[PDB]
Amino acid sequence: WTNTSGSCKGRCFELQEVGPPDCRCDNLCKSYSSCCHDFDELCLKTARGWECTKDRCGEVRNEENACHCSEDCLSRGDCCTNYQVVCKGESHWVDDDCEEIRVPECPAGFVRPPLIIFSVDGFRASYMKKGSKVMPNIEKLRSCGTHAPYMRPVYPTKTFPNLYTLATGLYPESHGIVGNSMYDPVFDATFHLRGREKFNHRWWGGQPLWITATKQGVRAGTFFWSVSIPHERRILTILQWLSLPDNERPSVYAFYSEQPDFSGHKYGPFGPEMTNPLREIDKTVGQLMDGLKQLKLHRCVNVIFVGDHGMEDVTCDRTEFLSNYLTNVDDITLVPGTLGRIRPKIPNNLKYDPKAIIANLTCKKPDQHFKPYMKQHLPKRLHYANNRRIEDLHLLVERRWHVARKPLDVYKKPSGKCFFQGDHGFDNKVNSMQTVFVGYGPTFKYRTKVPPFENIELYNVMCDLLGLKPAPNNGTHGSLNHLLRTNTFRPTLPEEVSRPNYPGIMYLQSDFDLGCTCDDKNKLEELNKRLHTKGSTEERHLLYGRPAVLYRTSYDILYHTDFESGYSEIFLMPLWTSYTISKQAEVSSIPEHLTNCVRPDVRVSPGFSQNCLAYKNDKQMSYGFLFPPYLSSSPEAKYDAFLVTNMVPMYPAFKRVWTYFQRVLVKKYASERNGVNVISGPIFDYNYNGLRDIEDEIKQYVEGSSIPVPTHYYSIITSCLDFTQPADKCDGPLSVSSFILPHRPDNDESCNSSEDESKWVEELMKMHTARVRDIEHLTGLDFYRKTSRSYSEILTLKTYLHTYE
Ligand SMILES: *[C@@H]1O[C@H](CO)[C@@H](O[C@@H]2O[C@H](CO)[C@@H](O[C@@H]3O[C@H](CO[C@H]4O[C@H](CO)[C@@H](O)[C@H](O[C@H]5O[C@H](CO)[C@@H](O)[C@H](O)[C@@H]5O[C@H]5O[C@H](CO)[C@@H](O)[C@H](O)[C@@H]5O)[C@@H]4O)[C@@H](O)[C@H](O)[C@@H]3O)[C@H](O)[C@H]2NC(C)=O)[C@H](O)[C@H]1NC(C)=O
Ligand SMILES: C[C@H](NC(=O)CCc1nc2cccnc2n1Cc1ccc(OC(F)(F)F)cc1)c1ccc(Cl)cc1
Ligand SMILES: *[C@@H]1O[C@H](CO)[C@@H](O)[C@H](O)[C@H]1NC(C)=O
Ligand SMILES: [Ca+2]
Ligand SMILES: [K+]
Ligand code: NA
Ligand SMILES: [Zn+2]
Repeated sequence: WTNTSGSCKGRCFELQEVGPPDCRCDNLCKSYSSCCHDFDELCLKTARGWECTKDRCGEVRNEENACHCSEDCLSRGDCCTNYQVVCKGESHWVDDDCEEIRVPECPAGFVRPPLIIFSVDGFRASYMKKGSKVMPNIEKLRSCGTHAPYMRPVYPTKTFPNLYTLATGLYPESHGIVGNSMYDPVFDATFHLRGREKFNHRWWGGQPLWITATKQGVRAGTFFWSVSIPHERRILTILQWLSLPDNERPSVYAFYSEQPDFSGHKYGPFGPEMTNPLREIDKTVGQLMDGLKQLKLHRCVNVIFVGDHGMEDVTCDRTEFLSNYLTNVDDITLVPGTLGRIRPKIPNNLKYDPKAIIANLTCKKPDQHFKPYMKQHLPKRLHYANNRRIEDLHLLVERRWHVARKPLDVYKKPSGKCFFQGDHGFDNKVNSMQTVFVGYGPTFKYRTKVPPFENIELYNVMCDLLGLKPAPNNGTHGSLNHLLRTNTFRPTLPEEVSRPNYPGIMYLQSDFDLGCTCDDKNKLEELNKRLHTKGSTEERHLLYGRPAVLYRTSYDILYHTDFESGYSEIFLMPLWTSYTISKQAEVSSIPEHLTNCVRPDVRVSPGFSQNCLAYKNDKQMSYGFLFPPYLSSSPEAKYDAFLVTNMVPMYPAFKRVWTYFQRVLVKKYASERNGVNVISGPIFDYNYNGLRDIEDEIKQYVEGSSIPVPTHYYSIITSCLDFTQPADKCDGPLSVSSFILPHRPDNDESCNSSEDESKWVEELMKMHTARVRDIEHLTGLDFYRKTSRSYSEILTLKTYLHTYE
């Protein structure tokens, strides 16, 4: 029970926690119907709108007015944002020339520059191209401050997942807001954007910025705003909070608009009708900046302008129906649209067979506009599996399309058309899904463009801007130091945990009974007294230092003419294998006498080696090599590529992809990039958590052996950003692309796999692009430790994703 009979007079949008028995007058009281009786009539004052006019100047100080143009208002804190322009001859902020802000210029009493986040919903990156012509305030912020060409959202590219990611630095699988809708089988309950369930704290994991702030004694304004509070009132309320006394004023503030998402749904992202809503958002930015100017705060506050996701052309004419593939759509529930999630209509139904469902959904039409995945097979870059609220069966939908359960779910109007022309939610590397980031203020750089970056990285930066220590999150702290003039974070290299051994020859060829045969021999090699010493191997093949191993284990560094490896005695295969291929390198075949050749490695004991007998007994599993024999520098050097310590388990289906990569693509990359350095190796993630497995977690081994089966294989391909220098003699910034390829028994993912590999393997690889950082989590390795670049530059490099968009 609250006593509603109280008043909000001289209390509207107050901040304090007010508790029941007292009625409320804050941001969210409406949501709870717990407002004082006069809130609506008093705090939503709408009369005369939100701008002064020439005739209102001087103004008899009336209290029905939405905002004031009285002689005193700069005193009574209540001015319309344009009061000074219209009534005292000052200029709008946007008409003043950009001036660098080298240090905060703050009134007395301000101890740190405030942070104001201006978040916009569905603001696609390319809307910035509609520039000063339509959005001059925003264009001033963008060109005078620090901007990226775009910011990558998280998957699903919907609003709830993405705002909560912005707030927490976490992937949706970690913070728990994995869609705008979800079902939690432990709560036996469903979360929706509409209604009351969302207000329950049980859904919301992680630690969002306003809590991180509060726990560290830094006051936060409310980030949530009832839908009935108009945009202009949100701005005026921010401005009023900034005028509070020193012991009450917050340091962090957020504004949110539902636009231009709503117009984008209705008209599409390129509809001519999109102009007016963009103009309105710009107007609102200008109200803020004018209000900051009236307060003498426009050279004191750090302003972030950010979006949650983009928008794509999508109409009802472009819908696939599961009823065209499945015999009983009535027994399943589908979360539909720009993604699919399927579960039995009755939870834990024994009749539910996801294998038969996946089979009926797989490559049934030549232009099929979605693709089914078990969630553990989704591209790793999506980080969309490790949560009980994510259904096992997922549909990745093609851009511009929807998936629905059956035709009755689409409502084509008399028109022949639907009401909507725009949607989002698609794969986050899709271009139309990208959004915006601009930072302006004393802490941000002046007239600086920065590379595109992922929204998971912002939380650390907002923390930096506020003097806070971030809660553990998925950002890479220091990757965005290059956005800031100061308050940078000094990151420190993680400590290597296991140090390598450097074994020489400990064994005779006669010590080994691995069941392996090699029907040829390089007799010249046994006369090489320096065989397999470091020599120039490291200089040539390990260009940025050995990866540090950050977990406890036993491994060996192995040197060869063409490659270097870090060989695990625990997993019986390399953790990594590193080599450099010149622009002019020649590709060669595997001679007939060597096709089935595997050689024991006299540096590593029989007992730490694979055996060929296991592979001969595994009816499903074959093997491949991490350094490819195809790229051997000489016939002589080719024999090292057949070492048992270079061998890894591979399904025949995977070998189709891997041979094509090794024999064709690596050289292609070396031609185009003027040499490449490649690091390749295995990944084990049987529990799909994005993190390196411990041994207990590994669930498949080559029959009758302790040889573990990787869930994926990675490769990291580095060269000089300036391609006029060769990979091995690079003086400047680096260029990287990486992959985490799924290690599967079939190519059912690739609809065109019955064809030659030049028709499908590359399309597969582009889908499974990855960040170096993603591989680091999955392997417990740390790359690029010895370079001529700064550590902050390297962290940026490690968070880059090559998108092929
Ligand atoms: C992205 O960044 C995050 C944050 O660092 C990493 O996630 C962390 O991973 C570690 C290692 O697995 C986990 O540590 C374990 O913590 C538990 C105790 O966990 C409880 O307490 C912590 C701290 O107060 C809390 O954060 C946890 O939150 C989880 O559980 C909540 C339900 O209680 C839920 O609301 C919340 O959304 C979150 O669930 C997620 O994590 C759990 C596993 O904890 C997972 O099952 C689930 O599906 C979600 O993904 C929890 O109450 C100890 O007992 C263990 O020994 C171990 O220390 C952290 O808990 C986990 N933290 C969070 C917030 O997720 C990711 O690994 C990183 N991803 C990548 C790919 O780098
Ligand atoms: C209807 C009302 N909507 C709002 O408050 C709009 C702001 C908002 N919607 C969010 C949805 C999921 C997570 N957070 C949401 N927020 C707060 C918010 C979170 C992040 C944010 O961006 C950033 F972090 F400042 F960069 C800006 C605002 C609402 C009320 C209760 C709940 Cl549980 C969710 C939304
Ligand atoms: C798969 O499709 C076939 C018809 O092609 C059908 O007999 C079977 O019922 C379908 N199974 C499911 C689970 O939809
Ligand atoms: Ca794992
Ligand atoms: K076999
Ligand atoms: Na196929
Ligand atoms: Zn939307």
